[PDB]
Amino acid sequence: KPQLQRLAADADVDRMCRLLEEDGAFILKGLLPFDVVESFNRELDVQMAIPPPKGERLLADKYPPHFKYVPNVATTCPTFRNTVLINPVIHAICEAYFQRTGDYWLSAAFLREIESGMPAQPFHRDDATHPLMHFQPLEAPPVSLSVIFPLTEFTEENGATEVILGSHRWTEVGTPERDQAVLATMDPGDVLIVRQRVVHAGGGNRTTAGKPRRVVLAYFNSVQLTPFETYRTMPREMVESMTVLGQRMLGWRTMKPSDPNIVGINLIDDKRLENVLQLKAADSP
Amino acid sequence: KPQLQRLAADADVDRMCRLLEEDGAFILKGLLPFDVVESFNRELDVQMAIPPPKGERLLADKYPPHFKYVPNVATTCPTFRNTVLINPVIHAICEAYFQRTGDYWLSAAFLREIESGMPAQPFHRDDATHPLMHFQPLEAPPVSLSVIFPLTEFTEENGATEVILGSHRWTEVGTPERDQAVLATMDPGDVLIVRQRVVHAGGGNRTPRRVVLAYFNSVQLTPFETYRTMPREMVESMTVLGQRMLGWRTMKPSDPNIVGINLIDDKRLENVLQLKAADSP
Ligand SMILES: [Fe+2]
Ligand SMILES: [Fe+2]
Repeated sequence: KPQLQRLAADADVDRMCRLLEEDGAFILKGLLPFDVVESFNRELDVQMAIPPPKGERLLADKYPPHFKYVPNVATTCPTFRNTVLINPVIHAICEAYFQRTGDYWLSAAFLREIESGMPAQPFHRDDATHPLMHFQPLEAPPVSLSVIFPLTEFTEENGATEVILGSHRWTEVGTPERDQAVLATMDPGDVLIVRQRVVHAGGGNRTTAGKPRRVVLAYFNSVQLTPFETYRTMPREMVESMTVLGQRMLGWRTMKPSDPNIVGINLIDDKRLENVLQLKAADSP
Repeated sequence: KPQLQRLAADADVDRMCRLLEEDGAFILKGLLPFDVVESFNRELDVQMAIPPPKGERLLADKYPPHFKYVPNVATTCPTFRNTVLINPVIHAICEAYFQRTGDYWLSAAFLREIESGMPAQPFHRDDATHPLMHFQPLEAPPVSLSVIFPLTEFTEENGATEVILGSHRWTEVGTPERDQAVLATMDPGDVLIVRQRVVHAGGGNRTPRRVVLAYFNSVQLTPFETYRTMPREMVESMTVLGQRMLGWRTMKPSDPNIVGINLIDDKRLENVLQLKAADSP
């Protein structure tokens, strides 16, 4: 039974892109160093500790009271914003993956903790946030990529992600059996990369009175697709402390879908947003 | 040869929907009163009279200079911002048209002025700005509507929009003959509504001709023009509907998106901003 391929972080990017086309997913081993993972985890500890907001919680109010979720970690976790978000290997993968569609940016990056006693999810595709994706044919340029960061170990017992290899080629999800999937068992520092249309399920957490399984999910989408999370209320000084790449990911610059769009997107006064704003960056004059 | 159907501005919206389904386009007669057209034209004149810019012009630099252009007219034309953008008939059409797709907003609205002596555009579908639309099948919920506001007369001579009726059902555009199209001859204040996938062409101007093109898209699609640099006092002078159109509020794609889009801190954008509107504090 074929398993998810595990590649070294410094492996060939064309190999990675071909695995996405064939299997639909793969794992990078030891992409993030321990100190970066540990730093990010402390920042996420802090956000987990903040008690539930008083009024409306748009996503959280739609799920049961046990739902553990922290949105838009880019705005509250410097290690994500300044280091993880701009990881060169992730962007090498994105550049290759999105060659046909053009520029991409961050639609969302958020935290989940899955506590002991949670059942596995049903098999599904991530095509709900932008429902138009449901009607995109297989042969169309991909518009979404999932980048999944385990922040605790992912094990068979605690709900390692279940992925059905090659299932992006299926017409529909159908009703597959659990033994058709393989597990994304991983350690902190690893990353799981999942192609659009791949059938998968969150593994829940079958441990008894154990610690929660922690994960950060980042969705990189074609700039044609509206970000779920809008980073437009971030302080200007915080945004100007990021690199150009980081700013581009968070929607603060004009971007370019592929031809036949020959102009761009996210612009105003027929000029680039960053020029209208006179936006500085950490790595630009 | 069947022509574009002309409806009264107070016609039933279900009749308008049937025409978009069958023909792919129709014309509303006298939607905007003379005084609205006049004030909008006066505002556009002011922008056209201001000296040209010292730097790159992203869209304008892609066309020959007989193509005249005022971008994102909502930022400079109060009549568009306060009256045209929130027209109840246009929004009745949009609400019906996008019932399978969810919320919609303004991707772009800009002036095109075509000087005399220009030939017509090639036939095309409006699927270039968001190329993913090219791969969306006919059966999918529509994600874009083209709304065309003539600000001068559209005649057979001066480049009335050329529209091929029923062409949304075509698998591909190819290279059509001009005689397949019919003309959207119109007076200022009329509006031409064109469904996604309908093959059409700008008529150029073979005598300037003035038109404002507005593209209302599913909120799933990133606006071409971003209105995020609008002064807060300008934003708060608009109605809630206007603010929603210009990207200043959280919006709702169709279920299975049960949450929304364009939000932060799991809250509505307008709540995080504490945004007032003309018709809601
Ligand atoms: Fe999922
Ligand atoms: Fe067009």
